[PDB]
Amino acid sequence: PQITLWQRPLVTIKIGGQLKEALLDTGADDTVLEEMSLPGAWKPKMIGGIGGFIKVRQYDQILIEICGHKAIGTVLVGPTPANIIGRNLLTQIGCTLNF
Amino acid sequence: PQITLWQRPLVTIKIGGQLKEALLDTGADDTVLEEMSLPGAWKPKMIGGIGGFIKVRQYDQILIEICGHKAIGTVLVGPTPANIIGRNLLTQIGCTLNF
Ligand SMILES: CC(C)c1nc(CN(C)C(=O)N[C@H](C(=O)N[C@@H](Cc2ccccc2)C[C@H](O)[C@H](Cc2ccccc2)NC(=O)OCc2cncs2)C(C)C)cs1
Repeated sequence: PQITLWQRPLVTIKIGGQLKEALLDTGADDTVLEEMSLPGAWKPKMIGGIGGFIKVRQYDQILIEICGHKAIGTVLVGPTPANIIGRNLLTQIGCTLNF
Repeated sequence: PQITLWQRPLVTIKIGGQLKEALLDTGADDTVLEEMSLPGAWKPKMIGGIGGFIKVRQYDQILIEICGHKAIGTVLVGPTPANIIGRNLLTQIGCTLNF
């Protein structure tokens, strides 16, 4: 679909068998989700944004379904104030910015 | 134009007579630019991001030209690690996410 921006671009994602809402975030290189249950191995990593950095857990090759599209990629888990779907995954579902 | 996301969505903006590059950021409610010279009055404000928060200066109704489109709106200036064009201005140039 086409999503205009007067409102936060929140979409429904299914990951690890759970349903969550997250922001389609063109300004994020990576995808970061609030503390959640994920299967597999994971290396600790650190990500930063406005305000500073957060310690997070990097899980590689996770399957995720965004607003209906599937993609596989890296998902970071941590105390993020908001679930963010970053470019690593937006490219996969073929998301583009248009004006 | 249409902008895909394999690379950071950096565009050229002209604001306060100066040229800068900034990120089209659907994940940002507001537009925050690095320490720069702006004319007019401004109230102090505080914004937060992934790693916490930053203190910035809020300037209202600033004219800005993004990748060729003009818009008027609020611009915050501060020690942001990156110039971000948020939804307040992206709506103005008619930007939409499409997949
Ligand atoms: C509380 C919560 C439910 C929400 N609040 C808001 C409102 N807020 C605060 C914002 O929009 N705030 C913006 C912001 O930081 N947005 C963020 C999402 C977010 C929202 C709330 C809390 C934490 C993170 C999302 C933005 O795309 C920023 C922009 C950016 C890029 C480089 C350097 C600095 C900044 N990106 C990131 O923080 O990316 C982190 C990464 C992802 N992959 C790798 S690092 C500011 C720039 C204005 C939306 S959702």
